Amino acid sequence: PAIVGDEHYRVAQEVIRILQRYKDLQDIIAILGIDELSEEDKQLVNRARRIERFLSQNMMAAEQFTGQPGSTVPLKETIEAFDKLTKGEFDHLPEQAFFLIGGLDDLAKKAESL
Amino acid sequence: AINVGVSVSRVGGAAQIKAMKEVAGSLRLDLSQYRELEAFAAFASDLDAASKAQLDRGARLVELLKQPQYSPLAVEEQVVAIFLGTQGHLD
Amino acid sequence: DLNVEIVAVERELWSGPATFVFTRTTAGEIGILPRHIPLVAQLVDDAMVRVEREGEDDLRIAVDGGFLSVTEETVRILVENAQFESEIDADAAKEDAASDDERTAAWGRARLRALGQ
Amino acid sequence: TLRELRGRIRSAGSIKKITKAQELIATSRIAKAQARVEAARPYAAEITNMLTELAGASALDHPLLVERKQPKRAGVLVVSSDRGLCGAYNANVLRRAEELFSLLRDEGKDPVLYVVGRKALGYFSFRQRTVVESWTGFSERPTYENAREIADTLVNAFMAGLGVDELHIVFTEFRSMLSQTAVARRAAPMEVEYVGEYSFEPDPETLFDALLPRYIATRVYAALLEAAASESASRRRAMKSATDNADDLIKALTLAANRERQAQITQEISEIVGGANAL
Repeated sequence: PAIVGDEHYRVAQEVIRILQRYKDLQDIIAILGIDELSEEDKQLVNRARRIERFLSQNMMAAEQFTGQPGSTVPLKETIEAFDKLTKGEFDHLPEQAFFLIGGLDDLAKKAESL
Repeated sequence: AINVGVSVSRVGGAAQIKAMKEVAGSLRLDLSQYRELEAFAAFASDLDAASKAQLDRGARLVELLKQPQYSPLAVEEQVVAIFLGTQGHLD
Repeated sequence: DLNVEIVAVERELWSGPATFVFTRTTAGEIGILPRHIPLVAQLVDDAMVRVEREGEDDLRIAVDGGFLSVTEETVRILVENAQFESEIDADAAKEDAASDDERTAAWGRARLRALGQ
Repeated sequence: TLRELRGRIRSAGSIKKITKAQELIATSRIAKAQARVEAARPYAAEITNMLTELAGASALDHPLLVERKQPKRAGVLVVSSDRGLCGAYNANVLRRAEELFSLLRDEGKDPVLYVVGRKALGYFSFRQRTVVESWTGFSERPTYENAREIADTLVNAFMAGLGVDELHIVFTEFRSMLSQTAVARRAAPMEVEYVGEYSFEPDPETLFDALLPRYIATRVYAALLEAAASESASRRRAMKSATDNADDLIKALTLAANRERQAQITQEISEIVGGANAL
């Protein structure tokens, strides 16, 4: 929080906490199936799935094959998107809406057209 | 005796015919899932049915990859051998 | 109509609406109708329960060590073990009724009674 | 030695897998045990209701509801595991049993033991107090046919009064997956508890003399079911601990095998360049 902002450092620590919980739960998910988790543990995994997907990006190296342009996401837009996404403000969207997407305005564009 | 899942080829799919890619692409995933699940071989009744069907599949794929010496299979024959496994006809 | 509940020691084994229910008790056989006095009674050792149903065919039960209880709103049968006529086996029940152990001979006769014999 | 350390890493890396497997199996079995507890719960509640109605109508002169004139002996039923690896589960059970024994012998009753589970049967084989009867094969999956026999044997030892003046059960009460304790309950003689505000066939006394042996059986069955849930919950907790300890052992051994690898190579070089410098 000395080099990056306090907001950046908080958001990145929450994203790591969620992905650490999901990495611990993936054993239960594989062995017992999702139904073995509580309502709160499945409420976490529903977010964690969408967070790990939203770390994927349509990038200028993929423009060779998909033909769709590679996206740049500003640092402030990245922080503000993961701050909303970790608080769960996008829990109602399907996981497919978050694959290979170029920031929050583009998330809305994909989700409304899916 | 090939220890798959530490053994690797950096050339990858470019060295396979299309029939071998379509048939065997899932094979590494099924053997990595079986290599996780083998610790539950003692609890096959308690294990969830979705992964019980990965454990018995993995055991039948590991049998499928065994081969006597001086018996090399032509690609036309091992495409069909891997097909028996990954498409579940061995199940 | 009767709210009938057959509750086993380990399971809530069956529940539904009924028009009528018949059971055999240590005070002879007894039928219960949609209005009945509040009752407690122990079933016989070789007991059967027959439940009349409005939506389908009647339901047939074999019961071990059951206790009938009735209140104005519902009938509760509290049971150690129970088996439907659709799940009893005629050879197994016949072999159990031939056994020398009194409880096993009772449970054999009970499953034979649910099978109409 | 690097060969020894590599062997110990291979060992600990198999043990980490085998304890993680059994932590996940215990995480399944606590859900199965809670399902069997909640499936048995409505029967226990309705026998309790029927017993309160019959006792309200009864004269209450039944043997299981009266204190014996001489407190000659007390029966203690101790519920414990057959399988191992459960961690402190059996230690807590047997510590609550030995607290109960210190209390009973302080009142003036010598306890006589009934035991469920092979581990307490081993503990009371080592400590020279006898066990009157035991059962072993079902502590992880208790069926009602087992609790029937246990409660028959306990009640027959009470009514024999060679017999006991009271009897108790010692077991762990599952209250959450994160919280269990060993508890001791007096099963007989039962208290009666008067509280503020039916036809019986053939008679309320005849039913009450038939139903109390069944109530003791359902209260023993509910104790075996909560014991089996808390066994699985302690096996989960203790096998999570054994997995984290096997991972901290793989870490410490991997660090030692690396320090030995680097020392073996450094030493081998030092000997080679020493032999080049000598020539």
